[PDB]
Amino acid sequence: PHRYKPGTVALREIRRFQKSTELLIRKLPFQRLVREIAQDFKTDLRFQSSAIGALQESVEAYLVSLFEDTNLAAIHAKRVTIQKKDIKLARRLRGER
Amino acid sequence: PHRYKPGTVALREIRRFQKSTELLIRKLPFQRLVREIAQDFKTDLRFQSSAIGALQESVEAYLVSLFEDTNLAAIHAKRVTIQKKDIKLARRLRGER
Amino acid sequence: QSSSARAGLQFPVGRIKRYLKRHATGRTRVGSKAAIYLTAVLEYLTAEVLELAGNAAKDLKVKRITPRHLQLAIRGDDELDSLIRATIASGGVLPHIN
Amino acid sequence: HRKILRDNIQGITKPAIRRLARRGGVKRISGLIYEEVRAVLKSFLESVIRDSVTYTEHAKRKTVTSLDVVYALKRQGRTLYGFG
Amino acid sequence: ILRDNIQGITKPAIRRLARRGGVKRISGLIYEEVRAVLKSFLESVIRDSVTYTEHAKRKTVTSLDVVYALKRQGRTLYGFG
Amino acid sequence: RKETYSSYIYKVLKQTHPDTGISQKSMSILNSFVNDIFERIATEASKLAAYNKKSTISAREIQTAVRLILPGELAKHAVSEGTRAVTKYSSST
Amino acid sequence: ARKETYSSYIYKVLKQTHPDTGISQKSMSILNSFVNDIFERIATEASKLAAYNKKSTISAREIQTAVRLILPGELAKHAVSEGTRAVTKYSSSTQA
DNA sequence: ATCAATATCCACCTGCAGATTCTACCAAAAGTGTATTTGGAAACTGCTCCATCAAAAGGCATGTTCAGCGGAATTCCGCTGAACATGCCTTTTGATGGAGCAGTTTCCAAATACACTTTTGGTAGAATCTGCAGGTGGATATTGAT
DNA sequence: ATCAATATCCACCTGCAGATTCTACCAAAAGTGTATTTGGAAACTGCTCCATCAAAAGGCATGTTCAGCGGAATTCCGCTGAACATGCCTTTTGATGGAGCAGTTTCCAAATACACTTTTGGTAGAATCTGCAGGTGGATATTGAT
Repeated sequence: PHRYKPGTVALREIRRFQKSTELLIRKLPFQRLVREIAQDFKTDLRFQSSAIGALQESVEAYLVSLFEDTNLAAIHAKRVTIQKKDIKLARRLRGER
Repeated sequence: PHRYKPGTVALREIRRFQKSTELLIRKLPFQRLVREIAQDFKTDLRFQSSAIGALQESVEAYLVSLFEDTNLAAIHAKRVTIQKKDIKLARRLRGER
Repeated sequence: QSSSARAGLQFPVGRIKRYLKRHATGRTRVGSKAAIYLTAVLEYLTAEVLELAGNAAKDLKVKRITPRHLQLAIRGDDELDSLIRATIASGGVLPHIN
Repeated sequence: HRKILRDNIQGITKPAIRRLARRGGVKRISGLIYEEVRAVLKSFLESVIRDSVTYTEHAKRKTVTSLDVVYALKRQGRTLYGFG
Repeated sequence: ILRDNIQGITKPAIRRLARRGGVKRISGLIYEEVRAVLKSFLESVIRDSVTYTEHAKRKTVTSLDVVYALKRQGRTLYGFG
Repeated sequence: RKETYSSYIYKVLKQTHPDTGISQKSMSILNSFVNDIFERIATEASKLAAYNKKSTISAREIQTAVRLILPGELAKHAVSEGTRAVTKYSSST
Repeated sequence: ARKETYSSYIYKVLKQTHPDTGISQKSMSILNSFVNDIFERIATEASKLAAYNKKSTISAREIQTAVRLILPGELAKHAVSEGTRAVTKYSSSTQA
């Protein structure tokens, strides 16, 4: 059988996301979760649907900013994975509370 | 002449300066600095003392911010010196320009 | 009779009337909500300047000098996110280490 | 009627977080990036829903638009483009 | 007089100026990149300094105008005039 | 115009504990934050009451301004005395 | 059922810069959001520095200053070149 | 387990500039008091765009399974804190001095609020024609135990 | 060095929904006489503050050595993440109701703008403690060598 290295999912999945800019996170569970975090401050809110699209690509943009900086902060320290000190230094340098 | 171990004397000089709040760079050095960087790209113009004092205040505050979080980025890599790759990773996490 | 006292509390309202007029956009602004700009400025300046009483045992010094107010504005984590990129003239840093 | 609905807060999961995570670029993951990407999407999304729906309610309005959340994203300083 | 000299060779002040925050043992070669980063920051603040001065139409500089510029670049060194 | 706030700063520091003193130079710091967060709440109040295109600026938009920028704890007790003092103007006729 | 829109002038200037291409609706919305927020920040600092100069009316020198201080140097030299060129053209308001 | 010149802290005295608290003082917004007009607020009511039901496929999960590799670890030199010594570049204190600027007045381009009307610019249908998504076919480079 | 097995690249065929001229239309408007009133342009100038500028002196920066100690090359050796069948669940879309939003019309109430009169909140200054910076000084921790 044909088989090639665990860990060499890298470059083919690199192009496999990179050609397409469709929204990564699956939609209506994400609707459920934003509905649930919103639902416990004030009543009877709805969403407009393109507002869900807006907050969806907002979390997409902020997450890709997050682990792009943890990616190069991981390679800052001769390291091949990301781990918890990497994301914690990202959340040091974030500047936003 | 008895002077013991280096390195924790670095710590008492650490606390020595950051107790104090003296304007830490030297005056006519920044004077000639800011003239001879201003006069070239736009022509001969004149300064005022409080304005130039405030602008090296800006210079001090910005660069002390960048080297303290440069220190945090350096001690990410389990290491106690300060080296250049820490600095440019600090500049890049700080919003490249 | 007097507008700060017909209001009652201790900020002036008559200048922030026209200081809002100085800055406004909407071609119309109300003549009765000076009563909240003074409340805003009362609350935020007291909610910084009363904390300056925490100088006492750490300074035993009677005026509120320029490093010292930031030297206690830092540990107000509820405060530092209101002067975020803002920074002092000659203020110092709250010290710490590794 | 009461709309009692509990956790979807883990609801996007290890393939979902790894597909967003490699979409950002990183190609080697460690076995506990569950909970921190959890907590940080908690933080960011409660910030945006707080400011957005609070001044949506300022608009006398109990029903959110999209222009309110994009004005909140620019209010936060992360101005999204192109939904109006 | 107006002649160009090199104040980029500022002073080695960073071996006390990095002694403002918790810089441990230093190990050097930072002098040239601390030189580069502070020259970038000073040129960034000084071009909009002179920008308001040509909008000031008088050939001095001043402090209220420098704090106008200083917050409009975002790096608002607060509180001097 | 020559116009400051530092006297009202001094009256405030007296209606604290009156034992301390306003220092020589921090009152400029106090002036600079009172006018800059004054101006930025004025900016956001301007355009937030401009998005519903209502002509004046008034009570509802100001309490939503002074909640929608300043963070949680001081915001909610801030708006508590905001409502307090604005009733306290209307406390008399 | 009544809305000011930006897209019309946008597509005519797109077809005149480059001749032969097509557009798309969400891309129409991203560049009209771009044009109104770049107007938004030039306008805000235009009012701000026509306030702090203690001068009373908005002026072309003031907004040439404004466009210099907001956008970086490459499009600074561009935008000032056609700022002066546009004011040369509309200033030249003759019978012919 | 023990020593001790350096460093810091706690206390005293002084001088010095400076806060501050006046009192004047003055002068110029500001509270009062008119009336006008028009926006804020509420009633209502059609008409979306929200909300909830139910049917079938793809990504999800998950144990199995296997290896780059993380952290530790040992060592090995080079490079930097550190201490000292000295030039040197400040450093301040007057001192000059002079030339742009804040204020000043004037005076006129011109902005604005009128009425006022031919156009364009927005919307909305529509239709259409075509550009792209997807399907699928099929050459073509890369490669992994051999 | 090497073929299948992907993997990807083109690439042609076809659907299929959608941008895009096209009409229109229409309704609110951008350009227009215009009177006029004011703030921008621009001369005059007191005048201060800002650039030089030297001399005593003095911290302190700059070169020196130097010597441990920590960055880093290398090992290795346990171990914890990646592929991968292989089930399966929750989706992914498609089709039904209704609270509740534009948008209306209409009323009244607060804010504009006018004159008013003063008083309070801006300076000048001044003087006087006076706090406090800066010294001294007397006592008290301190960590490498032994």
